[PDB]
Amino acid sequence: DVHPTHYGRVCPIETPEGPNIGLINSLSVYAQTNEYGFLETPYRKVTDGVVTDEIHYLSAIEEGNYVIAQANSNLDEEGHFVEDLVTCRSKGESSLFSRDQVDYMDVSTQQVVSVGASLIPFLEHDDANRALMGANMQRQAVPTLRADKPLVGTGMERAVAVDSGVTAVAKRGGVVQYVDASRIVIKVNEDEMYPGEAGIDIYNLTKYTRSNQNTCINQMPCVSLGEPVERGDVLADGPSTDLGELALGQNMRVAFMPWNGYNFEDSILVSERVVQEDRFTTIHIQELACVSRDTKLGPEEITADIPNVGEAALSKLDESGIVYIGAEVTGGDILVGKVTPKGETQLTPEEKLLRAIFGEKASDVKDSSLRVPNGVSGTVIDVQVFTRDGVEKDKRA
Amino acid sequence: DMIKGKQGRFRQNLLGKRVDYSGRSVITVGPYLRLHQCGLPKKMALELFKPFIYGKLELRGLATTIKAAKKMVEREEAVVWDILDEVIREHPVLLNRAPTLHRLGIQAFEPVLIEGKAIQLHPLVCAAYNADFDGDQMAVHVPLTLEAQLEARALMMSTNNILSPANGEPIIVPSQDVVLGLYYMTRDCVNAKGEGMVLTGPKEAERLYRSGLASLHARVKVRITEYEKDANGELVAKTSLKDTTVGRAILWMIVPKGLPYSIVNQALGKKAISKMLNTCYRILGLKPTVIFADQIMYTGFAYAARSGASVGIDDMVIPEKKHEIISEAEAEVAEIQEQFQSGLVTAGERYNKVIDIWAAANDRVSKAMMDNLQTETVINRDGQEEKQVSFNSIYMMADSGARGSAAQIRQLAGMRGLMAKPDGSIIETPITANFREGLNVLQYFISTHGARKGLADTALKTANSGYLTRRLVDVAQDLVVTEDDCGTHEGIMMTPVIEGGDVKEPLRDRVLGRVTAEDVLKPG
Amino acid sequence: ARVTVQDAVEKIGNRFDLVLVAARRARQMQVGGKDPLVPEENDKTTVIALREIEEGLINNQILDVRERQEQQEQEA
Amino acid sequence: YSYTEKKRIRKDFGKRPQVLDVPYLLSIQLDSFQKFIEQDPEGQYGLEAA
Amino acid sequence: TEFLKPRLVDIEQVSSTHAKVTLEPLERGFGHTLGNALRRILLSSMPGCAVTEVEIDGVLHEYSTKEGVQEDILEILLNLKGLAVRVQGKDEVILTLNKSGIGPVTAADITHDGDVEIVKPQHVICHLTDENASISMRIKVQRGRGYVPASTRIHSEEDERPIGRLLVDACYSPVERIAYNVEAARVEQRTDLDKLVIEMETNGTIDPEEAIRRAATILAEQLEAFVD
Amino acid sequence: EFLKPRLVDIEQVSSTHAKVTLEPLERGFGHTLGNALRRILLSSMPGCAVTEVEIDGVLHEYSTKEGVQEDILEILLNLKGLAVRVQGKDEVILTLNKSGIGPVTAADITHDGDVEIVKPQHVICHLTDENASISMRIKVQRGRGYVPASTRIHSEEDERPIGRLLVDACYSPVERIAYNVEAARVEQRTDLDKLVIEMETNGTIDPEEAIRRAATILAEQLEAFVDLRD
Amino acid sequence: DIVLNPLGVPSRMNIGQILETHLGMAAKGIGDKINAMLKQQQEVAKLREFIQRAYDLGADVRQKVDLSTFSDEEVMRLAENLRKGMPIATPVFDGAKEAEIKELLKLGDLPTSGQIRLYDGRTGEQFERPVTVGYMYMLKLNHLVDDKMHARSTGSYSLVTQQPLGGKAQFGGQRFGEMEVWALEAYGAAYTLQEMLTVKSDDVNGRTKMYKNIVDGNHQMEPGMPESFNVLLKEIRSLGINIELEDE
RNA sequence: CGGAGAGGUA
Repeated sequence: DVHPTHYGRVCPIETPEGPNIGLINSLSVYAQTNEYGFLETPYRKVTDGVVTDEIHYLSAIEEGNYVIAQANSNLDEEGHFVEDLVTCRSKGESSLFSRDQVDYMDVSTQQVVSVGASLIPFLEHDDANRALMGANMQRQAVPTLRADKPLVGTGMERAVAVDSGVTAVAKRGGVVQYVDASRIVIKVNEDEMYPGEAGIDIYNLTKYTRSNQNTCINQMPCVSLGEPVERGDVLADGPSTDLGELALGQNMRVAFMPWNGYNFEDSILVSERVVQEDRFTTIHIQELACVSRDTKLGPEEITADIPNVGEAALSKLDESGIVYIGAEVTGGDILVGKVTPKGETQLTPEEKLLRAIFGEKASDVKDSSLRVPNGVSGTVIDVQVFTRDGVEKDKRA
Repeated sequence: DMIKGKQGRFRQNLLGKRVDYSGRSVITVGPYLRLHQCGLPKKMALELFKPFIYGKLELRGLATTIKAAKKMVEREEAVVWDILDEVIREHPVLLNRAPTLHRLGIQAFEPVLIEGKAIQLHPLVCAAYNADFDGDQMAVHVPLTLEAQLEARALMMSTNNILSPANGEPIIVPSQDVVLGLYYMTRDCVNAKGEGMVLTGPKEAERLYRSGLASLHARVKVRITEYEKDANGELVAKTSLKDTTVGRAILWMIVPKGLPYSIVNQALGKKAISKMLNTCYRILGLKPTVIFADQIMYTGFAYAARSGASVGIDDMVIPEKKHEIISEAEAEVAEIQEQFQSGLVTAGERYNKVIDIWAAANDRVSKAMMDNLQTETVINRDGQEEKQVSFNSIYMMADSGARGSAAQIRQLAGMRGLMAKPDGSIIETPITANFREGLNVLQYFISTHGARKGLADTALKTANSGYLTRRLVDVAQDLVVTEDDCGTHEGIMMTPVIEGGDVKEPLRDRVLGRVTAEDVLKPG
Repeated sequence: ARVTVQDAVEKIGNRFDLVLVAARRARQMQVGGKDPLVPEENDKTTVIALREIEEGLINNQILDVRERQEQQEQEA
Repeated sequence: YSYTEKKRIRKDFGKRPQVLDVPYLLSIQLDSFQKFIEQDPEGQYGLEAA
Repeated sequence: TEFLKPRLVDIEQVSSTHAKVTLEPLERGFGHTLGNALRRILLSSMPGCAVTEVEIDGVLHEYSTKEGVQEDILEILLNLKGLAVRVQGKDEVILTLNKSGIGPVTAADITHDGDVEIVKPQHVICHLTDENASISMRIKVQRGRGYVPASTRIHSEEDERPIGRLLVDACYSPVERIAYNVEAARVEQRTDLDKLVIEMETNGTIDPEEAIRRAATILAEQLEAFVD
Repeated sequence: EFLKPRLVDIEQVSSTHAKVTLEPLERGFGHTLGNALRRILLSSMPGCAVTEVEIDGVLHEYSTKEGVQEDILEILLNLKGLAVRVQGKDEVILTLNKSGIGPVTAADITHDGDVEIVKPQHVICHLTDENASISMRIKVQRGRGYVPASTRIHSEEDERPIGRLLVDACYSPVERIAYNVEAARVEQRTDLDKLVIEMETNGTIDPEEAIRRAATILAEQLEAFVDLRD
Repeated sequence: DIVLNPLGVPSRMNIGQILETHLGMAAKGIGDKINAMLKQQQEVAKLREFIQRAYDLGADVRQKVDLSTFSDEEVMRLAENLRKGMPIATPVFDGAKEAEIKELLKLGDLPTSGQIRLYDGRTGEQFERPVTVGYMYMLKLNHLVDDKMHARSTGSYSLVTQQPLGGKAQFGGQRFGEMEVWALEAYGAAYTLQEMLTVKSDDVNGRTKMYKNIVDGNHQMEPGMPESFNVLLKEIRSLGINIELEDE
């Protein structure tokens, strides 16, 4: 359960719903660690009746001694409360205190949520539990075919997009000398140029690389030729990001009415138009790692000639036994022509009789090819070959 | 040690008894399936009945071997669709929820082959399954021998299992959507198009409403012919003129013969529809009951759709005097706390005083909100304004018992207010903000404590309930009714439980379903 | 087609030995030994046996005399 | 202001001026690892202390 | 392209009233569109013959019993709605229900005009007991479309008949039950097809199949000028 | 007794948007005919759409060409919105070849005499290099409704050519259909209504021919109901 | 695009999604107006003034307006990116009031209640009351239905405990846990327990012969001698303990 | 693949 000292240090409303709710918190937006290791929250210092823009990072125990006004205090002039009586918190409990007795102010109205929870709009209208499911489902969103900004947002989308590394941010300002689907080349401004000639700045963009959740991540160059850029702006939108704004899902037209019972509990009815627009359409990337092994019967070889297979399976492969990049395959088709040298030619008479009767090929090498697992399909987009020294570099390598 | 591992004899309990001829998939709602049907994806069926399909294919001569059957099914030719329709003509399937906490947790259905990739569960059964539609996945099994199939049909199917095996009473009650549709359609108004005329049975009620000439709601005299069970089981057709509403007659079309009209009048709530289904079961039987349930589901959904009952933000109503009552509450607590600093009240004293003040304020706010709801719509008859059941969608939304309660719609428009703090004690200052209005940062922070506490409580109670079910099953499982009568005139005194002045439960409820141990006499 | 078991419940009040006897009836018209006594609607043998027992055509006495019959022919 | 900003301004309804912008949201990891791997002229966290 | 036409319509009739007309297959979205257009045609506007104005032996009343019959005016008003009358001549014709003596006053007691047929042989409309055992109703049977309340006509006519001549609602539509359902069908790979099944019940003047087919003819002729 | 609805002025708000009105419509036919026509139009109208795309340089959907500012995926997603019509034959192969910098638009496509680009400012992609040149072959064919990426591959048993790009073909020429029933005044009788249909289409079908097609399909459907075969 | 059950709102308390719907309706209405003017090719001054009005909406809100941006090109691109609605930034506990949302609805020329009367495209009759329609930001969670379907009749077989397990080319069966056995037990369900434990779960010979019987065209199973029973019988017998098969 | 340890979901 949440102690009343988690205010502005960890998010009270974001935590997994499994057997470890409350054990796994998320850091607040403004929270940070002190040199010792205890957490602190920024707070505006209130001089006597003036709330200075100066910030002090009050510690967990430091918050206890002091009295802190709520982030919803209304301030005019140079930082004076419009209220002689202001909501405050001294030990974790609320109170109403004199405007000239407060010690500190919350720097922001949003300084008590995680980044996951901060994005939810109208958070002040949901159930705490329900908004907790909402925050936990924020994370589980998958990047759609296009990034679509949320028409109703919180304004932290830009901060999250920039701070996370999925966004190619312009390191040094300049004018974009070159834009392409893979590279961005910035002719850096001379005032930011270094002694000698550091010349241009090149941002190579990750394009269709498997994330750890098998979700495709790629970066779209949002800028165009000759567009001036300054330090700290977006050169290319990452996955689930549009114009430097975090774009988790997509905006749908919605009508709230129990249309012919197809919305019974929380079930949602979708228009065929959504499928037409290919929105909410997701790319997913699998990895099928085929490793050649060194065995006691012979070191395994990656070859394009596989026994006991037809020409159709071989027709998607190159001469090196690896499928073409860009071929449409389905569960069962051969990707990598792995064969294990069958150094053991002696077998039971049953096996020999079966292979003779069934008409299967008999060789001193056994098939080991990695076929597409049944249930997955798609198009091959990457082939990576890892070859340690001492092994010949084949054509694909 | 090989005698016993965990949890015992390995092959009769955990671990882990995974079984073939079964599947698992997320569930969607199909409001067109009849109560004995479940919508099952075509691929799921095709891979659940491959042996039966092979048998049929080689039976028709369409395949000469298992290899030909494999090719024939994998090529997805149009012929296998007829084969699968044949093997699924009436072959039922068993759906079980991932946790089965009561007997109904597994039930049979007739599978209807559907497009998609989710199991279309009957909407009215999901309440019995104690499931929802949130990504939770149901599991299908196929009782695949004849005798298992008949065990499924006679016992497993939801048609034969409609009452809870815990207290009797139907478990197949309309829950949230169809009940909203019925509550809307059976409501009355004080003035609408089509008011006052006389119509030849519900025939003309349907004809006139579906013309859009007469509103669904109108004080209308209709000559209805209702059937009553009398004598040794005969039906008497009593025809009389009844003061009803057009929608109520249209609904009366649903109810089969042999039921009174005392059920399909009045605004139908969830308890009212519970009563209707219970009476139908206890008066006609099961077949009229199942047909009535399916038809009333269809009609409730259809007229919920035609209603367009929608939830916005102007529908939820903020009482005009809520802030006034609040400000009175702060004035009172200010006086009390001034006495506290005056040393006039002890800590517990003013604590309880403030708690009572805020409870009274919450009660007043809820009363004002509900008073605003109950007659939010006022309509003239021929010049004078009249109250009547509010057209307000949020009022039907919970008054029908669709979803929510007076507490929940009380905490949306009015304050959810007082709640517990860490150490489980009530906060001095309630959550004075609604959800239609905003929540202050500290208010939401405080509210989060309760939600976290509830979620932890939920997880722990799920685990402990599983354990308790286990121990009780272990202690009770070796107990089977095996004799019809032992002649034991011994019994128990069995009385209506009454605490204080209030009778908590009626002896009428208890006595039902028991057998007397003596011959009861009259009280005189 | 009839998938509800109320008539079979009324005919056989136990409605549980009902399952066993209907299952046997289904078992031996599914495999040779007897043939359906009710017109087939492309139905599985389960429901044709159920419709047989609904009509009062199949009852415990009738089924047991019928089965003892097929034995005294199969020894003969 | 920002060039990316001026491309699509997302309208705000905030009514309290935001003193102190949102800090770098990975400051915890960067702070930890820089404290761990930097040089220390004294006994302070990192390889120097070890 | 190619279009899928829904051949092989099946029909199931109960008496000459209760028709279940099943048809398969209709393609996606066409089933319910056809159903709704048909029901609107059948309900809202079809030619028919119904009673418009009636004669009360005394003053017109809606809240008093019949003068000399222990049955109410409302119940005869309701019975005459269900009267199955088919006018083969000019539209607005007088019908005389003059029956004396005790017994159940039914359709047969009304005179026959020779162009006004009563396909309903027995339809109870009154019950005469010995108070005077005589009833004399002068009613108008007229042709119209759909359904017409009496209020609409009485407001539309500046001339009012003398008290005793009371305007009665007209059930012009020969079909009294109209309902339609669309259930999932299946043809080969596609399982998005839908069967359309329509349940209709007539007053008995015309066969339900004839009513629905002439309604379809009406709509097709409505579309005669828009088809190549 | 029943009059017959007649075509009256079919105004053109734009190429995409048009109003078609039917003046002499009897009582109880306004909303009925409106729903009829709207359902027919949104449900079943012939339309020309892109199905197969063959970009010279790239090997698959997710492989991005050098020189362009857009992924091949986004190029396909723009190709979906290509407003094209063919009326001389059912299936045609458009060809596009453009080099140099600038926005490659639909107008640059090498059009035949039987193919019309009713939206000749449709930005296909952006070429951002002088050396880079884009070479497209786009298959445009007639169809109805929506054909998601799962079916024509069964008409060929896998795409034997590699580098072929498969696109969800949305043949629906219309995107908005709305009907309004308004009290029409004419000397004949007293109660008749204008049926005014707003139709936003992709500019590839004439409103007159569209309504005619819808009516013909509806008449073919009502053929069975006029004459019940049993 | 989307129809949502209005039952989930008044019970699960998340009326925030309704406010999101209304505000998104207003935003997409502003987007529709700006898109219309783009198609109308209105003067750049018209776009500037309308956008300034839209951003100026609300009291005490600090967002600052043009003209500080470039006169034409930046304004043109801003409108072009805004033709699909105004992205609205709402601080979580410092956000928009209902009055401001309604003001945006007026500026969008759309109903002040966020409610406009639909017509059911199925029937084509307006619903008896107006309903709530807007724009909602929806997230496709990673729980995809393709990732959740798995079904089998045959396939992978394990050792020690004979039951379908492992692999994703054909994933194993469902854990027929003791709770399911108990649910069968509470019912008179007896046989289905026998198949789900004996003949289609563990015994390989029984599974093979029973699959053969089904392929033969008949749903066949014979109780006979339960194989697990025989195994446990021999197992106890090896303990020098004889198990008698006495019948009651 | 037999059973334990860990994250995530429901």
